[PDB]
Amino acid sequence: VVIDPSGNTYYNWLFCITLPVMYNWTMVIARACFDELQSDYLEYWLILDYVSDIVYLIDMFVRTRTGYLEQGLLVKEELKLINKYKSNLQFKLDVLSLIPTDLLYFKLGWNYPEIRLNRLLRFSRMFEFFQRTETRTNYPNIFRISNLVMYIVIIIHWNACVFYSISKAIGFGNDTWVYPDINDPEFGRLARKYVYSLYWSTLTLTTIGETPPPVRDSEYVFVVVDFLIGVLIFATIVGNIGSMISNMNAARAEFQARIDAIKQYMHFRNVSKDMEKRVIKWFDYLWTNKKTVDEKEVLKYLPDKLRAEIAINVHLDTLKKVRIFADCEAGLLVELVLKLQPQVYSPGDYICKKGDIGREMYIIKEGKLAVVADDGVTQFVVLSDGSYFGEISILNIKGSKAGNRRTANIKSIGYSDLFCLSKDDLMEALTEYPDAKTMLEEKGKQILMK
Amino acid sequence: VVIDPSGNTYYNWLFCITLPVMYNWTMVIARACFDELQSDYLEYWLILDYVSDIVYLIDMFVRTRTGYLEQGLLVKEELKLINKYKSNLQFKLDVLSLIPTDLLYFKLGWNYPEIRLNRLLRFSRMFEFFQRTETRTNYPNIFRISNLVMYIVIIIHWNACVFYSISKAIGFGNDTWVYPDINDPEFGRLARKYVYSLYWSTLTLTTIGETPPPVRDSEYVFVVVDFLIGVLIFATIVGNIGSMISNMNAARAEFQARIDAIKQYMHFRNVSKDMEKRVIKWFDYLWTNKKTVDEKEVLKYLPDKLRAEIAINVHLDTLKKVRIFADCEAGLLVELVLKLQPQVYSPGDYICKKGDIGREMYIIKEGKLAVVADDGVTQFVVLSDGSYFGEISILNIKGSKAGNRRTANIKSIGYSDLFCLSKDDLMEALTEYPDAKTMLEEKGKQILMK
Amino acid sequence: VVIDPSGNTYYNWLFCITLPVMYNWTMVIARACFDELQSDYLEYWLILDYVSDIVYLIDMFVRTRTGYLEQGLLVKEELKLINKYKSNLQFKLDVLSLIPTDLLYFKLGWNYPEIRLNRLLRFSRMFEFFQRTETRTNYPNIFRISNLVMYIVIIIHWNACVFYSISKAIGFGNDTWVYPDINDPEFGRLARKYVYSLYWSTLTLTTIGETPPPVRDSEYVFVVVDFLIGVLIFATIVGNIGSMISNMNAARAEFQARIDAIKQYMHFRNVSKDMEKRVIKWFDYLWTNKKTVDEKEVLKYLPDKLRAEIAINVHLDTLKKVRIFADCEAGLLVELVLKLQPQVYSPGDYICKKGDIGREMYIIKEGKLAVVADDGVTQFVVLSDGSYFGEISILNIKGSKAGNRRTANIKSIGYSDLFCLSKDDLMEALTEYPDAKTMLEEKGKQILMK
Amino acid sequence: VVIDPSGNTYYNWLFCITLPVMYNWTMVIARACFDELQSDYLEYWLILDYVSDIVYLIDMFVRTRTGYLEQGLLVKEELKLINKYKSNLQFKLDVLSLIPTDLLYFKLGWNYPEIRLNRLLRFSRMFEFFQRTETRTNYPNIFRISNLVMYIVIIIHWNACVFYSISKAIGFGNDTWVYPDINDPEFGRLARKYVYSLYWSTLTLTTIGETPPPVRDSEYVFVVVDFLIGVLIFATIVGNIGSMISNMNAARAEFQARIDAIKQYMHFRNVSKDMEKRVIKWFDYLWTNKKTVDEKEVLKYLPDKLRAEIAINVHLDTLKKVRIFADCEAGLLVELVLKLQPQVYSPGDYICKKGDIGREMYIIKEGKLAVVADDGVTQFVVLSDGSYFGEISILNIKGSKAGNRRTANIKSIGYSDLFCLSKDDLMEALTEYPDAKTMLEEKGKQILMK
Ligand SMILES: CC(C)CCC[C@@H](C)[C@H]1CC[C@H]2[C@@H]3CC=C4C[C@@H](O)CC[C@]4(C)[C@H]3CC[C@]12C
Ligand SMILES: [K+]
Ligand SMILES: [K+]
Ligand SMILES: [K+]
Repeated sequence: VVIDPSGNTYYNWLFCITLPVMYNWTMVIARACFDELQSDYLEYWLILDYVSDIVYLIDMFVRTRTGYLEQGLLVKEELKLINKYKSNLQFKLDVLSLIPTDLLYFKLGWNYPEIRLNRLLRFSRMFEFFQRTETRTNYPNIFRISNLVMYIVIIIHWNACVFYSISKAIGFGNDTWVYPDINDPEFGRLARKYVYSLYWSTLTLTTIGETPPPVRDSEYVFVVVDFLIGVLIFATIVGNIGSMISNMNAARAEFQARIDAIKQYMHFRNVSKDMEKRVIKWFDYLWTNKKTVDEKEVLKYLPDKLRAEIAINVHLDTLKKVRIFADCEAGLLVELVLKLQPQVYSPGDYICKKGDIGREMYIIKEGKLAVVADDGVTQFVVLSDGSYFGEISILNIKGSKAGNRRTANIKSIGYSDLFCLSKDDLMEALTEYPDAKTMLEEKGKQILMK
Repeated sequence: VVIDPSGNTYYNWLFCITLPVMYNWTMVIARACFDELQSDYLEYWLILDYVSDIVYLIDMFVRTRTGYLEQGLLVKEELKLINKYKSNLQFKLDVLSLIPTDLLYFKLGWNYPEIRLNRLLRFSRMFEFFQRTETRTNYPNIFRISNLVMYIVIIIHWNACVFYSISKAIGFGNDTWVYPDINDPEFGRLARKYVYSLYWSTLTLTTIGETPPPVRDSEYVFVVVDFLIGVLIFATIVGNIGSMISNMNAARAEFQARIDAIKQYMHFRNVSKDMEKRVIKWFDYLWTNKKTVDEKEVLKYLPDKLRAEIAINVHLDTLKKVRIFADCEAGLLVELVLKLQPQVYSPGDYICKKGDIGREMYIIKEGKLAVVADDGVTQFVVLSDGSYFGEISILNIKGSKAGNRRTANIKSIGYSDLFCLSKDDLMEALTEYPDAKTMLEEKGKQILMK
Repeated sequence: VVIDPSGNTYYNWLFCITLPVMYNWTMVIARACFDELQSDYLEYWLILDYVSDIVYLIDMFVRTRTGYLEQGLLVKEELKLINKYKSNLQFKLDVLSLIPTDLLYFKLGWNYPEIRLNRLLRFSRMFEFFQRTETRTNYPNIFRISNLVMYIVIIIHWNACVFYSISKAIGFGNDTWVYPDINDPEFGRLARKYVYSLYWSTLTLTTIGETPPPVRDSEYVFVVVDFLIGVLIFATIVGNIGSMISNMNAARAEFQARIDAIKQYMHFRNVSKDMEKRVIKWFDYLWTNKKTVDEKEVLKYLPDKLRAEIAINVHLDTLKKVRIFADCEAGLLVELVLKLQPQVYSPGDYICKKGDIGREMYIIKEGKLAVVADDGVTQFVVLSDGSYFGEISILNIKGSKAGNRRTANIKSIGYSDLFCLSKDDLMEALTEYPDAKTMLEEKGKQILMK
Repeated sequence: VVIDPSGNTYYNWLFCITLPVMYNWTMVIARACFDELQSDYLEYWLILDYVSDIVYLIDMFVRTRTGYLEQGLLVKEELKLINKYKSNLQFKLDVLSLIPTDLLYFKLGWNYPEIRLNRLLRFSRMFEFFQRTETRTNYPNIFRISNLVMYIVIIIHWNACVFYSISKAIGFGNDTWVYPDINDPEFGRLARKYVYSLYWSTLTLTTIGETPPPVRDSEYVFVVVDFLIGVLIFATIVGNIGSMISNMNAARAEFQARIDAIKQYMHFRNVSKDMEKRVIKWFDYLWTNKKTVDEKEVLKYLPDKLRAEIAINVHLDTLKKVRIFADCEAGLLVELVLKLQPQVYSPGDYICKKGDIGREMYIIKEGKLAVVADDGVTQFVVLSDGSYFGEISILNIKGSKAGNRRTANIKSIGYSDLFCLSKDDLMEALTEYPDAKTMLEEKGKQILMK
């Protein structure tokens, strides 16, 4: 049995192992620096530390059971999985993180949880869980902000622990900069110790600076270094949030850039204000209805097989419904589906006029066309989605009375979204299906002579 | 009767409903936290709250009357509109926002406007009005900054209300951090209460921090959380403004990148300093005159129908004015208009020399050409906009005495902006208009034999 | 006589008129707010104000003499220039800025230079000078930073003047927030007044906040508004500098993105480490020698005429030096120059091997090729820049003994930078020059039969 | 002997010369401003200054020995190298930086190391070492952050030195703003002097501002200027880090933009949820396995020679293994290798079905294909990497019984990564190898008639 590293079980385990990694990264330093926190809840700390070590062991076992992909297949041989694990640097990191340093609790004493700092070497699982969540969630930016806030709170917490440890080393209350005397009823309280240390660290790492100024040299050095770290942290927060904001409205920026370029062209080329407003309305329609992306330039990112599967799933039924293509083989229908070109029209747009060159066949997807008269108001027929026209105009039919010309005025009652099959496209598709070509042309001949 | 959600009436209603949504989002919390604000203007608050509730009801009715687009047409059947509304989550939000919680004024008392916090669930209308304004205004960046400032002021106001409520819960003046005693003549005044709370909130959310430091633990916790919120707010302000600044000068950045790439090529390829200055002057002209965008790569964003309409509206009159195309059918003229290629020239640029291969026909749009002699200074004719030349050089005329060669020196008197119709383009256009082809070639023959 | 708005005279005048616009924008408010500054140097202020008004008059005259571009030519008819000026909004702004408000000095007194605030309506000239400098200087980013600093200093100066005016209106020293008593020997000094106001404004607009806190309500309101303005100013500074930094290393970012994509391909496709290092060295060479931009994709931004002029100026001499093209007409040589394809090679790269298909002709630009033996170390000939080979392999010569195959091993002694003329390119170029084709092929025949 | 300016020796020397440049840039100002630092370690300062001057001399000699690239070859003539050095501005800068100003130690005294400020003119070597490291290291962003921190620490150090010099000029302790009296036991200590000056400079340049406010005017001016410098420094830090963060996740941003565009297309085109999940899984696979970049659009950045070398090194062995191409000449095999098109498939994807048009030949690279029956579960053969099929379907073999159709159902057992050689590609490749074409077709005939 092997875990697919792209499945849900692997992600759930990433969460499960991120829990003790976060617990260690937040609490080992907190118990190392705030001695009362370590010595007053030592029973809970023992339980939680050894549950975390058990979960680390289970993480190593899982990492022996996680199949990597070789020759496009998931490797599921225990020998190969264990070999790829042990050969990896992650195995060394996991072994180091699992090295029993709690045995120093007998020599050093119960006031040294620093020994469990090796548990921090499982950071890879936590970072991997975050990376996987970011590529998995429906809210990538909400999670991105949550992850940024988590990093910032952990850095501020670590810096608070460092401030309290520096105050302890210098001596609580020995000068006005360090944390005050812990023999005071108010500032000797563990909640106060941690919360004032966190307040100090937030003041310093967010470059507010409303803390008692340093007294001693080491304090000046540490406060300088910590102000610089805080400047870098603030710059990183701003950089991350600004990169996220850029990516959030990069689509709108690109769309508005296209709009502005076309406005510039139109105003420069003295396009009439009527057509200028028609173009502005068209782009408003595109943005409002989430059709700003070009179908061709969007499907180009897919592979040929997956793009063909998409095209089939979208077009094959309506293309079979066409009468000429009703009884042609499947490979030809796929070759034709791959050659449909989307043509979107506005309300009142004429798809065809009587006398236009008919070189293309149109299929209606999500639209309503009106066969109208020369006056352009009288609707003979209303062609809805799934319907089509011009299927004879794309056939080379020997002896055609009326050809190469549209005999109807096809108008868009609004936002028709047609899909077009040109004559050259049909010929290129038929170049490998000659019996299909002759059968199609004979069927069109039967249609005409009717 | 149905409202077009892309028209002016819908946008005006978005403003009308954004007014009470903003009123609620700003004033419900302010009256909940500053008790004197609620109890001293309770008559105005009742009037405004119930006008807001009436506008919320009208918003729900409007949302039953707002037509969505189906099959490219605006749905205007009351059954379908009401069904799409009630099925939407927005309907649930509107019902929750309209749930009468003012009835708690009888149980809780007049000092609990918190009950109207459900009115904040109409935020969707306000956000939609902002989104629509951004895509509608001539000043997207001015409105973007105004909207950012509005969000920031509302967040600072909410945080001021939270600070005052925390001071109230802890006790006004009980320590030096909370808002002072409200029994003081100066700090017991409602204007002072709100303005000092707003000052505190601005100091905290903008990471200035010149406030009295926390005394109690909860105050330390809240000040840490509020400093972190303020860091995130500042990072968001910077990210939004920097994204806006990037988008504002992204066109200039792209243009300067092209300029620098061409400068790099020229300096590397040892292009003569004369031509190097000619290229620099050309790009200065492009930028100064708002022609930096490539016409082809700009019109590629349009649909084929709208691009054809643009091309017609720009070129069809000058193309009809041509003598050979004077009496050819309209479909051919559109097919030709779609094949004109813009060619811009600099002052003194030769479009043609005597002996150059004449394979292209030129139409002058916004320019002045000079038919000059071999010396290149004597102007025979001055060809202005609308004029053309080379229309015979694009015809395959059987038995042509002088062909394939230009017989004139056509020079640009400056920034001519020609539109070119090549011979291959005319042939590809005529491939579907054979009688047009034979008539064009016979007309060119009559022109030559003249 | 008419000024070219793209020439040096117009830019020099932009500087000349920006001087009084900057003087007004900085000094009118300073004299309005700091009364001793206005009343102690009133003689210098009169001289400077009226020199500024004279320069504003000369600016209006210049703007009547500035030719706009119509039909690609510079309009230089005084009637048309004056009409385009007076019809413009800039003319209204200039008239308003020149409205004599100094006449109020008789009614209001010498302590009211606020009357000259209309002179600030010439801001367009200053902004235009900055916009022109940015597109003109060799140091766009240095000037960009200087312009940002100028804007920031002017905003801080204006805010300092506003702080001093608010202190004056409330009363100097009436509370601890306003500017102190100006009857003090130290704080009553004009240098102190301005420099402390500027210090206050810098503390507030840069969100440092180390100022005496507000006492009164209006002071709280103003300090809140000024902190928010300062947050927006800081965000704008960061946005501008970050946009500038992005544009500064966008070329390196794009290049490194290409490098990383190719590294990803190579590592994935298991490209041998030898070729992997060859590719890395090639990209290091490209970046180190400023050849990262693709010649084709760089020249595509030029117009056809200017791209042809570049190609001629780069290639025409070496292409004439070729023996087959020695006596062919100029249009054909230009058509061929436009078809040379750059081919860059690395040291030791073989351009041709004995037996390779010879379909292309090579011209050496900035390189050294070695005709070597089959062993590949013995150099028969060393082909330098300007030299060429393969000119027969691109000719269709009837009855060729040895054709379609390279008879030499051409090796690159390092970074050869060849330009290639394929056979298909020569045929496409000759399709319009048939006598050139027959003469070229007969010349190649004479070469072969020799 | 000449140093390659792109080799390891040149980079090592860049480090060696950056050491004394950094030493000068950090210590000359520190000794100039902190007089006890200069006068208490004067022996170490003499040793280090003259070691730095020796290294500057060696840098000038190295710069005479650094070969530039001319005609693609490394210039290694001492005359030309020395000429290009002395003609350069860098030679003038090096001479100025080496001008003996230590001779002023006899006139000015040992308390004036300012004389060595000319040594700062070697900044070019330091900046060049940084630029070279950035384009050389495996950790460009880590080094980028380190270099930013180095610049910031040097600016803060310089500003600390400036603050101490201003305090000295005004007088230590003369007011509450300057550095206090240096006759105090605590603040007269050199460690305290420097560390408090550095603390002051960090407070000021990071816009924290928790320093004693200015007393005198010059102090107000300097503090304003230094706050503005610090605002610019913070904006530059944020801009650099945000540009780095943008470039770090620009690949993920582009990939997610493609994903979102395809999601938009699919949801709009009503693609079935099955295929929608198939596309999402495909993109997850692409990102997880570092194959997000399109092979064609990635290799387009390479030159033709290097792209051909890559293609050969990747494909030539498997292409030779093909039976029809087993004994064809090498130029044809390279022409064919350059025409392989990557086709990646998903588990269960059918590469071919019985009856599909066989126009393409497939080679398996990193995959496993299964020849299956019409039911699609029974595997006849399992085709692994290196294997191929369809090599007859790409040959025009006179008199072929079964052609143009696939006779097998080829299925992907998962992530097959095939490389395709179409029939048109083979024909275009054979157009220059006619004997290869006839031999290939006769070999295919022998295969068929077998
Ligand atoms: C990094 C952040 C998010 C995690 C902070 C964890 C630690 C350091 C903090 C947060 C919760 C805090 C606890 C909150 C409440 C109490 C109860 C109090 O009567 C004694 C201390 C004690 C138990 C605190 C000790 C410090 C503490 C455990
Ligand atoms: K600050
Ligand atoms: K502060
Ligand atoms: K501050």
